[PDB]
Amino acid sequence: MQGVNIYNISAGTSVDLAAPVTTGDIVTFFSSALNLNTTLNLFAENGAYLLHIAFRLQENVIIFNSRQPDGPWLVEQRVSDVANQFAGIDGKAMVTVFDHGDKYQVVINEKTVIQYTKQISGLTSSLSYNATEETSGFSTVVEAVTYTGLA
Amino acid sequence: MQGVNIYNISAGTSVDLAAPVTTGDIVTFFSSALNLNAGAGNPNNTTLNLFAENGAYLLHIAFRLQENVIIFNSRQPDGPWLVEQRVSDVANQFAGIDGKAMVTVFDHGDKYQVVINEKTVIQYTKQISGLTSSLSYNATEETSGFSTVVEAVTYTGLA
Repeated sequence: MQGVNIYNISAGTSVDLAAPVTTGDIVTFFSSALNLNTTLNLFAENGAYLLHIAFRLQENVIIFNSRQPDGPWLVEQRVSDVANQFAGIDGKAMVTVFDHGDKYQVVINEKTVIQYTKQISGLTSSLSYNATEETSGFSTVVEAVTYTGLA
Repeated sequence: MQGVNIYNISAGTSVDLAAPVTTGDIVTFFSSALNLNAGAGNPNNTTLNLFAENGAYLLHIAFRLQENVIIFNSRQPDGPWLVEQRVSDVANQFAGIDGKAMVTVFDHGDKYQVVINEKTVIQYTKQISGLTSSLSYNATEETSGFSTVVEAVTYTGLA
């Protein structure tokens, strides 16, 4: 049934989802810091990177990509100008990802930044937030709320 | 299309939704404070509301600390409160999270599902239908049990 699950993920760690994120489900990451490194990931149970999100502060670009458990990085999609996507909110931020089945729609705050057509499919059984335990643009701890069982 | 909208609602105010909330949509209220004790002598302030454009109270949520119960009810723009639904033991619904809280409302069409943090507390069958065009959070000036400012995030265009 439709449900809400709360998680706390400190940089450099991951969490196993009590309720998997599948088609029709949503997951939102909340940062209590926003100083513009940091990557948000959705994992398949076999260890595949369903969706990799890397905010490149030096290049000032947001990267999106997938990866097989024993394969390398695949075709990446990029969005230009990091600061622009978070434009509208200072000192904090949120990243939302909708699993639409054929693709993942990524939203930063209220702005949709990309309709990422999947390179790898499956259900998200875990998530992680690396900032390499160093924490960069986001707070050292990200709160992840998921809304599952929507379909 | 599927979107996300963020609102900042102070106690005693309301906001009109940029994107209405209808069947299949979700709204979540985040509180920075969680004091569930009658810290004065009037544990009735804490209320969350989903409004219909005609002013109807689609869903009225009232956290009653003194009686120690959570009430759910609706009301026509020109009528009185209707058939009240209640959930006893307020504090036990927020069990698992201290110093904060989350209240989520799912619009399923014929009902409203309310979840406090991770626990579903009621499948409230609608007494009034329609789409949510505005929301309000009352502590009517005062603080009540939640932070004097509630953040509201809506997920719309889901259907």
